[PDB]
Amino acid sequence: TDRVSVGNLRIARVLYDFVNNEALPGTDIDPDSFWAGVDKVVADLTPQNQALLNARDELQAQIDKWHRRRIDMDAYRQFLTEIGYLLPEPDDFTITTSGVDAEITTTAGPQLVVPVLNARFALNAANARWGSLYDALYGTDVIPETDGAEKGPTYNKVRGDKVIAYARKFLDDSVPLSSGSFGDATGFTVQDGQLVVALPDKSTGLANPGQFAGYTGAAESPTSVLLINHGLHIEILIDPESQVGTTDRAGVKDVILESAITTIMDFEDSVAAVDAADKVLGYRNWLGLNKGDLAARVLNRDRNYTAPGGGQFTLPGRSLMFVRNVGHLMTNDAIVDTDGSEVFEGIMDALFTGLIAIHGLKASDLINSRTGSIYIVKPKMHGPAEVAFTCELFSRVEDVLGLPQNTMKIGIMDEERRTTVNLKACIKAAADRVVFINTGFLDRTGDEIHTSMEAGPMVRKGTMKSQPWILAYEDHNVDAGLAAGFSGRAQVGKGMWTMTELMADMVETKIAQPRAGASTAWVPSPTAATLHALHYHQVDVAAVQQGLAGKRRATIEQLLTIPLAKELAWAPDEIREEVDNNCQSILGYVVRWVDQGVGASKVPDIHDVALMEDRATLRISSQLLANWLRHGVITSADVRASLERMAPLVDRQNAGDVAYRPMAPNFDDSIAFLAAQELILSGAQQPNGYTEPILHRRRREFKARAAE
Ligand SMILES: Cc1ccc(F)c(C(=O)CC(=O)C(=O)O)c1Cl
Ligand SMILES: [Mg+2]
Ligand SMILES: [Mg+2]
Ligand SMILES: [Mg+2]
Repeated sequence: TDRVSVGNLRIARVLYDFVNNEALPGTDIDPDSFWAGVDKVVADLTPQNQALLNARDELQAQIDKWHRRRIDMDAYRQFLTEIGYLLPEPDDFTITTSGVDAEITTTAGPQLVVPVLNARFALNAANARWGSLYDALYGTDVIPETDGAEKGPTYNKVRGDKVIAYARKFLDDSVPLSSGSFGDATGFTVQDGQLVVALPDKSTGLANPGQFAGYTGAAESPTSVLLINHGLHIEILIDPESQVGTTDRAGVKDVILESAITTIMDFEDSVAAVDAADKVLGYRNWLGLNKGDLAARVLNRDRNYTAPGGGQFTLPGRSLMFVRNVGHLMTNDAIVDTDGSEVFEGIMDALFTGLIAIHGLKASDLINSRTGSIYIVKPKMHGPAEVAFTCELFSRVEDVLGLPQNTMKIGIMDEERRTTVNLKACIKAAADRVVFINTGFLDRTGDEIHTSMEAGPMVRKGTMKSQPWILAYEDHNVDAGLAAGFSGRAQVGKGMWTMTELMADMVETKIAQPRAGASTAWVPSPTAATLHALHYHQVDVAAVQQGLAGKRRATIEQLLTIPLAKELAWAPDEIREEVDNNCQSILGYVVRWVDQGVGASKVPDIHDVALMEDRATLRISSQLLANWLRHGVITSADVRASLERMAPLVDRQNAGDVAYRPMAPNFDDSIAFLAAQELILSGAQQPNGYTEPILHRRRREFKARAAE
């Protein structure tokens, strides 16, 4: 084999080399010490990791059995308490996490999430700290393409005028003038450290002069004006000779928004990595990001400004980077033990993404965390014992890397039921590591379906978004964060907007999240980060949070309200739509996962809306159908017929891609098609409804076949 023996471990050579040749150089960690550390940490922690998965299994078994005889909430709740699922609430406390950067403790704004395996996308995400508001308005449906204002091959001035007026209005609302409207500005100057805006008849300053943050060029004719509102920067670019500037009353070329404040470079649900070669591609991108030399094009430099009073200063040109490790479940043959057993991938991720993140603590030839923290999102944890395990894992990794204890900070996904109901105790277990909690509502829906699989038929996938359990889950998450002192200390975050082309709807709708006191929320693209930033200028999240302090808005009974469908909820046409819709989203995602190793794709649904799909959306679609099949809402022939009906549609959607292999008409010769079918027909048997076991197995099967 092409493997390296270190103690009880046999490491894939490609990984061994990457680490020694790329990762370690620059850290002052002795490769021998490092690799002995890995060996020791894997040996020491594997048994507990396994004991934690066995616990999940024991609890799920008891819940399945409970439902199988034959809904009284008192009885159910007492049952969960007995089996140790629902634990006592601990006493009130405040988190003590220290050494966290401002982007996290203080600044409320969008949080962008991107697959680390795609270098181009990850570079765009890192650079998304700043984004053009004009581009985001012009290029999306936020400005409707009504008669006259449609996008063409060239610049539509009528449309550009609409974009300009939208932004003027945004300016009036965020940084108001003492008198008049930005809409009437004829120019800008800096006089005695204050911003002066020329109107046709008079001149005026800002209603709040402190919102003036700096400028570029000469004070007497600046090339830009930097402002600030709710801790977020806005930069007005001034160039009267530019395409847009020429048409503007004040020569304004663009409005730039501080957009993606933080970014999550994702190793988990948005990527497909099933072996060492895949993991190294990812690790190598994460490395390039932390050393600042990743190029595919390049990472942006910081931005230079002149303070209003006079001095020179700099603002970060890049988003503060988190890394999302995989969770406690999967193994990966990147490392196997002497018996040939695969090593836990979560343990590996901590060691390797942690090692790599050390580079982001030093200057590149610039520094991710100026305060000396490494920020790791840990997904899919079930309850506070699993949180304590991750804390212990990070502690041992810190020892191996020779980092101070508590350098490795954790972002907690609240996306499993047993975490939701024990949320306070989960935060407590990580009281000195936590830098965010976040409602991963898609995985959480998946877990909701799977946990109560045996209870009865669930409501339709779309209906889930408005069910009592989920509304209480969202409020409870904010309540718990605030009560543990998150305000000024840690992010309270909410979930992803998946409809990538429906920006007008996002701008209208997603404002609900900061209005709920979330200091951040997930977006799938730089464009959507710039647009979601608008919401943070409209809502003073700090003030919302202080207004919510000490409120308890969700009860345990609400949280435990199982989304069962009522008697006779659906007509045959409604059931057919749901099945077609779920099969098409599943097929669309899985075919690119299994055949091309693409972990995140835009897949248009049955209504032709483009959805950004990843494993969590897959978990829902597959679990929901598995539930309907388990309870006789639909037959196995309904499932089959639907898969066979949507497959050619999916083939058509991919008809370009040179690397695409049609699934139709020889379905059963397609490894991707069979993966899709297995996800549904075996869904009920997957641990907590997880999709990884099947995706990994089939993706590996496909690679192996391609090599013959
Ligand atoms: C890029 C992307 C697209 C869709 C998603 F659902 C996600 C999440 O990964 C969601 C999530 O954790 C949760 O809701 O469970 C991503 Cl990143
Ligand atoms: Mg998730
Ligand atoms: Mg305000
Ligand atoms: Mg089971």
